[PDB]
Amino acid sequence: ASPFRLASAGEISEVQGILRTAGLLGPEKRIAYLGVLDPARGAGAEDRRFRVFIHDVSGARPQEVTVSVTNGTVISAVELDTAATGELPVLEEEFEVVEQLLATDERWLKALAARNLDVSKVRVAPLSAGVFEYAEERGRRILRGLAFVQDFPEDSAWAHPVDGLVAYVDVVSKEVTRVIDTGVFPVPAEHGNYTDPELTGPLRTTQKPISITQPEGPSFTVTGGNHIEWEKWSLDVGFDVREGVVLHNIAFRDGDRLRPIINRASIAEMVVPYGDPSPIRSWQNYFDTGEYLVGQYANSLELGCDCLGDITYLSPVISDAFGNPREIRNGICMHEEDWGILAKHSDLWSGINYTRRNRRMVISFFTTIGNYDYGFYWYLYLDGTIEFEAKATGVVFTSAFPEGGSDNISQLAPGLGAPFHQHIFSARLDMAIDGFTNRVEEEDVVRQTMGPGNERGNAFSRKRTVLTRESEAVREADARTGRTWIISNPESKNRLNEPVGYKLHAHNQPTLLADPGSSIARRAAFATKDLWVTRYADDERYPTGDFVNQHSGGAGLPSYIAQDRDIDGQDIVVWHTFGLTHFPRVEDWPIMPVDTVGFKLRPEGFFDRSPVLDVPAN
Amino acid sequence: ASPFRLASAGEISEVQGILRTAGLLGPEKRIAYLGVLDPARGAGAEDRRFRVFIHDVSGARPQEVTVSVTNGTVISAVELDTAATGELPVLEEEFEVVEQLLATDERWLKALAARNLDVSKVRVAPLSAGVFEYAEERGRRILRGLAFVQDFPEDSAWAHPVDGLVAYVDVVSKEVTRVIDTGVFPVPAEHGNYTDPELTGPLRTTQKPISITQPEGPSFTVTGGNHIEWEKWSLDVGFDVREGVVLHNIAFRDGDRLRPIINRASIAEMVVPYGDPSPIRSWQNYFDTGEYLVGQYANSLELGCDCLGDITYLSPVISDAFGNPREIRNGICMHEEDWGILAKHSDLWSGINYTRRNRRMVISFFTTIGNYDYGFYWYLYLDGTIEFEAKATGVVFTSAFPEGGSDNISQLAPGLGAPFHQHIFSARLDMAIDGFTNRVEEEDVVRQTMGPGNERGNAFSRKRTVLTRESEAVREADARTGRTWIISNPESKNRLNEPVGYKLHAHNQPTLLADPGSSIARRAAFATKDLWVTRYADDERYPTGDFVNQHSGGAGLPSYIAQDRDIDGQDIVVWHTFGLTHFPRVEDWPIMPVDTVGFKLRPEGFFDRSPVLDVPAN
Ligand SMILES: [Cu+2]
Ligand SMILES: [Cu+2]
Ligand code: NA
Ligand code: NA
Repeated sequence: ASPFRLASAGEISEVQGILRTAGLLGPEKRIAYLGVLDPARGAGAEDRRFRVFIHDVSGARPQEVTVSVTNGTVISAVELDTAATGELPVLEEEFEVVEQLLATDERWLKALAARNLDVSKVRVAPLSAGVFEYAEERGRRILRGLAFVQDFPEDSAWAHPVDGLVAYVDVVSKEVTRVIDTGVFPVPAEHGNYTDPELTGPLRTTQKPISITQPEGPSFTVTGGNHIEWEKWSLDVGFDVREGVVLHNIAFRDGDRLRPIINRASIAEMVVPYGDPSPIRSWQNYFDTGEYLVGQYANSLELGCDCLGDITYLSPVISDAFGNPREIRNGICMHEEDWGILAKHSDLWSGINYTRRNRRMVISFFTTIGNYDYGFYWYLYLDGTIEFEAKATGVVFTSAFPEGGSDNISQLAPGLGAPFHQHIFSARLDMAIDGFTNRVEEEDVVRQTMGPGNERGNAFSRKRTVLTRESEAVREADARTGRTWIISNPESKNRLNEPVGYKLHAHNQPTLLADPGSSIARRAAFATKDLWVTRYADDERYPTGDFVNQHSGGAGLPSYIAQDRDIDGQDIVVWHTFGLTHFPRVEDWPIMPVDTVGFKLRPEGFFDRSPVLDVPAN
Repeated sequence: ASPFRLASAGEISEVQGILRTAGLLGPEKRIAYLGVLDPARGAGAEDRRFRVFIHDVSGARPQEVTVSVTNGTVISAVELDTAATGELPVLEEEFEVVEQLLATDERWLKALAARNLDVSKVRVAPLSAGVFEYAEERGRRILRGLAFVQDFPEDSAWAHPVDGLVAYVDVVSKEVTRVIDTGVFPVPAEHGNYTDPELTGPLRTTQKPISITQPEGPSFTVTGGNHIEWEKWSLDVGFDVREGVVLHNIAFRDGDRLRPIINRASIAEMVVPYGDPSPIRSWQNYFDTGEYLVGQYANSLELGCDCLGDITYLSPVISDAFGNPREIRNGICMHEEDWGILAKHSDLWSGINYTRRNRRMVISFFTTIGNYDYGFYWYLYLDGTIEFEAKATGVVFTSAFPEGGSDNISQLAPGLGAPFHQHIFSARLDMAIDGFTNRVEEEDVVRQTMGPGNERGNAFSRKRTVLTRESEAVREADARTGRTWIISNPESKNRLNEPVGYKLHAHNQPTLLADPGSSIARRAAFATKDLWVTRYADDERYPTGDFVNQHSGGAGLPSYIAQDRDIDGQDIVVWHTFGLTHFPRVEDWPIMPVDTVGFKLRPEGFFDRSPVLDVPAN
């Protein structure tokens, strides 16, 4: 029975039972985070452990707690000084509180009355507060509110932002701390109702069906709930409330032996920094993963439209605020799809014409964080390639469009603006290239001068620089010189006596644009550089640390690498920053078509020849 | 009847008839190139014209000839000084000549005898000669030969390169001009026969079928032979023996009006420079498009494995060496395919959950140039996006692997090497954004310093620089600052009073690595920079000029832009360089899995809101 299996409803209840029995889950206690821990290095006696962050609604300090569900014990339980180490993740029950409190606040009511807005119609987005100049906030759970008018129950409030107005609220003490009204801006009037026949026009009747079926079922097998076997690949599909879909034990069956490639793959953080210097939004940065927990808002995916073809679903189970299990029904899609030509050659000399088709295994989920929706897709290809893709859609976050324009906002509709922002991901790749003794090299293309040894000036080459210690493993992209990073195992050689390896190909999109002195440059330090390599430690899980909410700099990647540990042939972890810089366009409105970003890794001398020679003709 | 329709078998015969009748196609004459010309600006009285390059096997000078097939006349016919303006494209009948001549040459036979190679088993690759230090070559049709051993009729000769040996041959006079033997290298012995059960092992039985059907047929219509209508898109699919699939009249039906986007889209050149400084290969650069004509080697694509699903094929017709028509049966695939989620949002406030699926129209062909095979794919998406993708596969070009290694060659198998090289494309995009009055801006992300106006240091912006004249329109990539280029129409404004536009997103791969003083840097000047913009002229068709074969610098892009013409609101042409830098890997051997490169253009304020609001639920 696999120690990487998904959490069951029964294990969550049992964690609830253990915490209760131990006096840790009283009626004022709320579970802000609950996840199964990964087995320790060299673990394979089953010991299923769970980590829990417990919040207290009476204002008592929260606790970080580690439970062992196999033995029914509490391993550890420590009280957190949230002013030092960070507030716990935002709770779903707090979302509604910001609006609720504000409705009876004289300063808010006065703001709304000045704009002739009915309070019953004003929705309020509960946004993370971050850390800025407000000393009273240190140690308190604050959310900031931005207002959107909803004309009727099924109206898109995003069409009607209320600019010039923002409020700060304490969700534990249930007080409004501040209401800032910098002045009235017109509230945009056009609606953004993309199911309304008057905006859509008559729907298209021209789309004929595309049917994708597998009459013998899929080529992959699921065993033990979440262990996948597919075209030589094997892995375990995990799910965590914070990270979402996590991949464990990525390995490839090369002949007789199962060869490990990646021990653990996840999206360990994502940040959405806004680039509008208005005080109404200049504080706005979302850590969807770290502050909000993208996994808990995973959608239930419907058949025939979210995932198309012969789909196998997992329904991962998470804890609600009280420790009861709730299943995200059909939260994870798994299927295989055709991927065009894999390899082809029509040889004149031999007379042999050869064509083989490609395919990929797809493991995905989709999450919704207020106006934003994100699809997270992992792909495994026949040829050994591993890819991640993020798909960004939803409704763009809106503001007023100033009269006379803006260098930091674009116009979507009359008076309607969309502040510039980025969406930036950190992929945490706990490498295991033919096992754990790994090293990373930076590879650049090398141009050569015409002269002795190169008289026609056609030569070009490449170079590789080993990253030997964490202090020299914070790297930036260089698209111009074709920079990639190769993860190799210096003690496992292919038949040509070269170290086996995988090469990471980035998209070389811009990294974090904020000024390096900014609060966000410190809280999202990871996002300022494209590639980090650390020595593995079981407590270095996120590039932003364990508690991101209103937590200043001081944890996460920059503190991990300060240890300057040896990474030249050790158990190492690759953290790749990648993101989209979004200047919104009128085509993004009223609902945004998908835009994508990602990366991939391809074998680099890993195999002894092509690993797809045994793929049959179609 | 459409003036952009494909050439018919009858038109080619009739060109043959006109040339014959006019005394231009005698029995010593050979057609090296024949294609239909595009209508002139403002043409829509039908005048189908054809351009022809006629070679003479008796050593007489070739002719460039323009014929009008509608009227049955010769419009023009001029004699070429090939030493000045370039040799004609390599003829298919010349491929075999290099081996044939060399078989009875004492210097070649002596080279082969020194290596104990049987001449009956030595295949010779007829490679373009380019232009280097050999004065006798100027004005003569030369090919260079590199030798590969084929052990039996169905062996892969590429496995057995004969290094240290190269020969130069005149295919008109039928003489061997030179044989260079720099010394024996071991001939690699392992075979590269990817259909041999001993190399493949038992074939996989694990792949279950994927069936892609359309029970009502496809959503696109074909009329007039090659006019496509699909989900608001309309275009004409052309085919030229040099460029292959060319797209004409790309337009989008936005409500009532058919809005042009791109007038003509093609791959106007592709170059494959080799980076091994050995004199055996340092001359090696292939212009697949310009020297060899990729269209004439287009494969016949088989159903259920080259193109999968409900496919509509075109079978374009080309001229053979004598002016007879030959059809490339099923040479062009056209189909539509699913492309995941198009847009999605689950709104808390409204309670509305919304999901729409994407799809794309695919127009492709596949060509084979000796060891290389390339797939050329154009995609049209529901949301207005236009994409090109090149898929590179085939067998890698081989050499010996030196003992003691190499900075310019990688090892694939014992003693077997693969010289470093690039594959670089030029896409020629004759822009028509809402018509022909267009302009191009370079857009960079702009970082802002924390200070007055930006006290939190979160602001970021962008800037756009109009490229006003050809002298300032030769641009390079800058991935770090998110550089793109926007093609706009300054006189067509969207509802927000902004110029309509499309944004070109490049991959920012390395451009030509050869030393700027190199012969290849001059012949492939286009490849040294990522983006060029020229004022349209009907005679500026290729970035390398009309005659690339053994033609030095002096034509193509650098000479076009010297005219320094106005491109600020004019009929303009975008030439985008993009390519792959290939350091071959053991996984590429014995047959290479597909690797991809490309680009795309997305609407940028072109539409008044999302153009896919009328897409129905699934
Ligand atoms: Cu965005
Ligand atoms: Cu290549
Ligand atoms: Na590791
Ligand atoms: Na144009």
